[PDB]
Amino acid sequence: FKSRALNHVKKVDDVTGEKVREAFEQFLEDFSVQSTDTGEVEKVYRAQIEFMKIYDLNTIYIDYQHLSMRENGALAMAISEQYYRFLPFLQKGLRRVVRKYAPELLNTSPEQTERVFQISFFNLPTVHRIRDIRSEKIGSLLSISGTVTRTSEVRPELYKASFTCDMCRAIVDNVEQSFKYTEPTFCPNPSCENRAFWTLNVTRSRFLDWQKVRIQENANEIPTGSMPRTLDVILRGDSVERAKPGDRCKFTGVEIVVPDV
Amino acid sequence: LREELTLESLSNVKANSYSEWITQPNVSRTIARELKSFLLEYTDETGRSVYGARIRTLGEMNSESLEVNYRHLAESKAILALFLAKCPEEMLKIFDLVAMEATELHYPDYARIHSEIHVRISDFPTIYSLRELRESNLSSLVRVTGVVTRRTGVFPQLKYVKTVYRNYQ
Amino acid sequence: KRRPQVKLTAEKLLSDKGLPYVLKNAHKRIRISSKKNSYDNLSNIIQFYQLWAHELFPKAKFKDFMKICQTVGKTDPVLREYRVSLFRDEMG
Amino acid sequence: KKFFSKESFLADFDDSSDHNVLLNTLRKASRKQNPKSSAFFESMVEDIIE
Amino acid sequence: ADFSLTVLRARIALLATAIGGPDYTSQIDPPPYKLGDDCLACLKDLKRWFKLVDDQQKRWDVAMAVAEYRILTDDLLPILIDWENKCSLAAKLANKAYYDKIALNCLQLLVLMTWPLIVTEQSSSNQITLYGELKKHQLVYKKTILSMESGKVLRAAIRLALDVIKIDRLSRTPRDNMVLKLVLNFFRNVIAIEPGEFTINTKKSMDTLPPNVSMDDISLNTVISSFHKNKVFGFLLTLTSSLSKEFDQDFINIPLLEIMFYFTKDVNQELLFPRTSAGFELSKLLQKEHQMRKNVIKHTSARHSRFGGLLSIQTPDKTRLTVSGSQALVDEKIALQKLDDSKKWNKRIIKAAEGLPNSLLNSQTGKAIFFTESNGKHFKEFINNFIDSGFNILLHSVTNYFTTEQDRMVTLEQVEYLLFFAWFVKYQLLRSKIDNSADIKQVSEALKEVTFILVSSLLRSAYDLKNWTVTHAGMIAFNELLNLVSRTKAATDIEFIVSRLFSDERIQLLSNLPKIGSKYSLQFMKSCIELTHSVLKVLEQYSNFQKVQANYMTEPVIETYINFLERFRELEDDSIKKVFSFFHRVFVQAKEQALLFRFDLIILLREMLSPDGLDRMSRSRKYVSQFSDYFLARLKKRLKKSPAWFVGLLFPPLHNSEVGFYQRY
DNA sequence: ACACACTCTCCAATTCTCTAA
Ligand SMILES: [Zn+2]
Repeated sequence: FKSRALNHVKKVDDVTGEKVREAFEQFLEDFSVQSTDTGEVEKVYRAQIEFMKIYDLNTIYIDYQHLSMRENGALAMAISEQYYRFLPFLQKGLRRVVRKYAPELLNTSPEQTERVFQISFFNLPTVHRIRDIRSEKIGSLLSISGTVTRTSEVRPELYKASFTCDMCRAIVDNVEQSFKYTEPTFCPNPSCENRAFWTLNVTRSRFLDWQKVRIQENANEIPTGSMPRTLDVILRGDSVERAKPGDRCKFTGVEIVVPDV
Repeated sequence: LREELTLESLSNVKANSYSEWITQPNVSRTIARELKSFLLEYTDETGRSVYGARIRTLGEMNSESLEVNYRHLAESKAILALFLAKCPEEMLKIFDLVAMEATELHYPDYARIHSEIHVRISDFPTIYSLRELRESNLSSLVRVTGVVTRRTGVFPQLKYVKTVYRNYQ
Repeated sequence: KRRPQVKLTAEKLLSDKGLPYVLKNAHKRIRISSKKNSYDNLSNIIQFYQLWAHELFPKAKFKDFMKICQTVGKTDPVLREYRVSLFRDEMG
Repeated sequence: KKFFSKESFLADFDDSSDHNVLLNTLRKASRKQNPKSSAFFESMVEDIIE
Repeated sequence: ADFSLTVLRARIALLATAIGGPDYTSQIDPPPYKLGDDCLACLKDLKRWFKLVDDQQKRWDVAMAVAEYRILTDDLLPILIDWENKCSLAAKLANKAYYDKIALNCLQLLVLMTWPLIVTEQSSSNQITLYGELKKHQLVYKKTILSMESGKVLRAAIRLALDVIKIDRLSRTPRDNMVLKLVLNFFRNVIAIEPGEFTINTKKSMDTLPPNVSMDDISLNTVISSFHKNKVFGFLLTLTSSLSKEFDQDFINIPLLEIMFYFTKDVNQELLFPRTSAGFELSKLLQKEHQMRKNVIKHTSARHSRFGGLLSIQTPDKTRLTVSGSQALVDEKIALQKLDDSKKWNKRIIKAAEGLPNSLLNSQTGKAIFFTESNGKHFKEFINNFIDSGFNILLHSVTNYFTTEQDRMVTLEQVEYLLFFAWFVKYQLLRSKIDNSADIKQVSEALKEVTFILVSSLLRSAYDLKNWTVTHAGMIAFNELLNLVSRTKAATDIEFIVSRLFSDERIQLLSNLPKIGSKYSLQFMKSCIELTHSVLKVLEQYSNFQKVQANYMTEPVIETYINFLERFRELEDDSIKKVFSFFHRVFVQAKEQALLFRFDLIILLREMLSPDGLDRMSRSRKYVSQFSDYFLARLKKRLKKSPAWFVGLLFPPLHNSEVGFYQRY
């Protein structure tokens, strides 16, 4: 048979991502703020990791002011202006530290799947209105405020998929989805060519919690002779059902662009 | 094939997941034997085997559903209760195929009355409203309460894909 | 049959439309100056050859024109006869 | 220049110096846990007797 | 049949439970494992299932069965670790033979399962079917072995070695020596397992880490940490250094070569010497990113994509073309480039190495592997002590082996030898370049005559049979020998060695080499260039020279040099300096100007010198512009003296006797 | 029946190899 290896497979690599990864690593290691009461180094974020280990949490909170003063602010600029590019590298950076100091947190008896950590930020410099969202800011890190008007029920979102062939006993794993439901391109076993009749293995695949909420501008802020605009916001993970209709809330994240699926 | 496991041998899940461990032949045969041994043997404090009495009344009413209390199944052979909580869709298949043997021990040729029996679980010891359900609950057994808002009419549905049907609503 | 393919060939080069045009005009076309940069003058040399290459045979990219010309230039004897004729004219 | 001899290494090798509730409940119970079936057949036979 | 297959699998499972099990009386939650009986027969029969059945049928099915029932992770490691910890405590205090027997027979299975995988056109269809999946399972093996109690099973293996270090060589039976070979054969496999290579059948033109495995589990960095904590580096260092004194050299030294190859492979030496720092260089890199962003902006229109008008460009002879877009209105260079870019065709293209895991030979090595601070210093300490202690004695033994065994060689051992030589010689040269505490005498065994003959012979035989991978590796090694010679002459027998290194036969070979490089991958041509630079420089400092240099200068070498140079976007700053050194040599010194008057060079200088390519402030632009000025000056002179060269510039030079001499000059 | 998406097939364009002047 005409077996052949992918000799040419060696990939292109982004140097900025790795340097950001292993600088954020150092920030997590040794931010080294002194105690609230004394001149003694406390290392608050390692303590927060220990806290998460104690209570089996899955999210970590970071102060933007702490990141601003680190290493002349270049890292904070890179995270702020290109969040969408650098978010995977930050995850890779945090995984190594949690492995180093609290390997019990890496897993969620049979084998246990990995924990999907979440990084969170707060205390950003300024808050924008819904009226200030503009396409030049796509992919950046922002904060927004408004009044909630609707909320959706919690739904499961497919995060990573795994499929098995009908015509032969073969399995495909770790397929990536993005915005539309996506399926493999070939049968991996070369003894079979069937592309049809895949089935999604619900056990092996992994899901996420997902909620839609809708907001409108604060009444006291509306300009002269105008009427309030609205926006749709996505909530995921441990923050679903936190919002309530009729309440006033403040959000933070990144604005994105959604296709016509 | 021939050899069987002990109940202590099932304490260690040896495959990568529960469902891939229940579905193996020797493990499945061991579970079937243990469930049959539980159903024929459980007692009140007064003796007075409850499930022998319930199988007796199953035929008296020409019925189709046997009812099993979860607390009884948890009081002895606890690992089976754990597996039932984790993988109901497999465990109930095995349990139904055991229940038919138990009923035919009382009433031979009950297959001519009904071809298949369903096990109903009762007193599951944890409860959710419709708020607390999350993606982690998928394929797990749950207990829920509420008000029934709307009801469709009854229809038949094709059972297998010679033909057989079942009711649906 | 399907339509046969069209190619660059030595007949096109030896045509009056072809290579003689360059030798008839190249002395007047290109002009170097010390008064402009190396990049400037280097960019100037390729203009005439690019436009001539397009006028001769619009099929393919410019690099492909050169690397196609290499093969027929090395192989064909009639083209080599024409080239030794040129350098004999200079030996005259 | 170093040498890293055998005898030093032999000497130095040795001398150097809520389902959360229910899961625990069921695991501990599992670790802790024909005449026996006679009650079943007695319930069967009582139909003959009564 | 399928039922026979599953019968054997069930037999393996029943053997995977007869082995024993932990104790349920213990009240210790959980205890360790506890031991069964018939276990000698169980381990022996499992060994027979591998050797007497699977090898004889060439299956890998048995390995699939043991992977299904997880024998390694579940039973073998706790058995060995319990033996190790029991004997360890007994040593702290300061039928037992049967315990030791079970230890030995568990380690042998550990070596067997993790044995690396080879696929050929003679492997069975069963093995070809099973290759991809057993790779996943062996990755799981590597992770698990390095993980348990922070890798404590590795201490058992060296204790088994210590039992055979114990008493005098004069007593040591062959079966005794097999243990000392086995313990190092283990470490070679643990280092060698790495992420898989994707392979498919070429029937139609159209990641493999399992869910439980990640990169940080599998990286070399993890292996350095795991080895240091579990006391391996001392064992290797003390074993290699005292190798000369009557450890029977035959059993140890080739596996001990394979280890040093198997974690030198993916390191650049500059990464081990430094030459807030991370954040500083990150900020500088962000400046570079801003420059690239600026480059994109300079080709970006102000007004939107549907605002655009239309442009018409008229040639001489009054013929007209059409192009769209707003920037085309103003920039004729962009219009000319955009006009040709629309055309569809590209000429399809021709393509050298297979059968060897990834290494310098077939990968772009401008991509480091990354270390903790402790790991960096520990690895530096290990190889520094290795060089100061073990390098000369190891190379003398292994080189005086291979001279007596060259005919019987296999490709692995050749490539291993040639890439062990090169790495350690180069590293010592750089370290002594940096600091005076180091010295060059530590690596001086490479120069003595036998090793020089052997490297020469490998390169010779590889070139003659057209085996190009060994030719590449021999090229790299011979480069480092010449560099080391140029070091020592800058300080008797070395000139004798030079004179024998540059007999006319070798000049014929070394002159032949760059010419064939035009066809091959990028790494081959780079090796040719660097070797050529060193070769010519050494013969420059010999004072013959005019004979040798004229041997090099001709068309096919220049073809290789231009073909290599046009991929400059992937290359280093240094290689372009080397190339333009050669072009200076050809053009100015030798005055063989006629070679470079060829059109595809004139395109390259436009591409490389434009605002497109080489940075405005990189050191390359100095060389490039200073070259191009003189080039166009001499070209102006030549073209006005003889107008025939306008047609000459397209084609190769003309080899006719009567006109060619005046053509070239 | 009228634009599309996808599959199948044959034929000649191209490069590689061997031989002799
Ligand atoms: Zn298939």
